[PDB]
Amino acid sequence: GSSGSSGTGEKPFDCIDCGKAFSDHIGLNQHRRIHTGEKPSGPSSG
Ligand SMILES: [Zn+2]
Repeated sequence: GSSGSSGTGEKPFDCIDCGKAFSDHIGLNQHRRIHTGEKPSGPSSG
C-alpha cells in the first residue's frame, strides 16, 4: 500500500515481481533475490 500521488520521481528500475521501486539496477536485482529461486508449485501458478 503506497501513498502520495504527486512526487513519484524517476524509478525505471521497479521490481515487476512484487511492484517495488528502485533508482539503481543493482538495487533492483539485489532485491529480486527474494523472488528468484522459489517458484509456484501445483497445477497452476496463479
Ligand atoms: Zn520484489
